[PDB]
Amino acid sequence: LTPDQQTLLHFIMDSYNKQRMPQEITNKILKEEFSAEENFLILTEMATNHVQVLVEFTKKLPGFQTLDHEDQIALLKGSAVEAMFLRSAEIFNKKLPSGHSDLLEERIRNSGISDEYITPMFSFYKSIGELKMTQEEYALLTAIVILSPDRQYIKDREAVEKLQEPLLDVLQKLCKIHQPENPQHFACLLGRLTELRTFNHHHAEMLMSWRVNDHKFTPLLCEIWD
Amino acid sequence: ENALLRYLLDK
Ligand SMILES: O=C(O)c1ccnc(N2CC(O)(c3ccc(OCc4c(-c5c(Cl)cccc5Cl)noc4C4CC4)cc3Cl)C2)c1
Repeated sequence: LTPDQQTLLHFIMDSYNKQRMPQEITNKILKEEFSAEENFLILTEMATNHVQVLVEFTKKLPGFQTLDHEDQIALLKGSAVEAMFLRSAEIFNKKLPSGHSDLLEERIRNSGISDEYITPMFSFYKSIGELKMTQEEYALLTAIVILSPDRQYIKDREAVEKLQEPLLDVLQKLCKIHQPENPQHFACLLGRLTELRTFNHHHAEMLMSWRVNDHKFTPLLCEIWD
Repeated sequence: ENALLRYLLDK
């Protein structure tokens, strides 16, 4: 209901496909060696790459550029982790052939990640598959995660919501025409928002586990995660 | 501090 939602819906979403991962990168998941070193390198190559397109996407969100600039940073540094997660779940659940699902998983398991963090991560990776989310549901959820006023180091959180709320209502509108036999779908998607938080907690520890054993990052990643 | 991020938002 209300295209004025669709003036931004479709608009949200040629932003979403506008860039995929370069296959100079994604075809290294196959062409290169399988060591905990190379495993970690590719993941870095891919997360860093994914930060770049993420920024591009975020900038094209209605009213984001209009925001305080001390918050535009805070929005990204807290949600980048979780946004990465969403876009790879998409990759694994739909089992997209450009993401190389079955192989990408194994690079991750031997990347020096504690099995303590490995496990709940694929508990999710599956968990989000059965929802069989549409791209609009993967896209809107990604924009909503970015536009999250509950992150840390935000001064004007009210303005952030003034831009999240439409896309929420657009999302809310969506789960009543695609799937109507169950009204409770819209707030099962919203539960994944909280699981990602639970993972954003675990991830900061994966980071230190890595930085501890000498695993290094890009200046971009080292900056978005300090 | 946090200036690599600002160059991607102004492109
Ligand atoms: O083929 C494509 O076009 C495509 C489409 C969508 N996503 C693509 N890649 C997978 C992607 O989501 C990704 C690429 C790299 C990546 O790095 C692993 C990682 C993670 C991580 C792990 Cl290990 C598991 C789940 C989620 C994350 Cl963020 N945390 O930190 C890091 C590191 C810098 C080294 C994590 C993810 Cl989720 C981006 C590729």
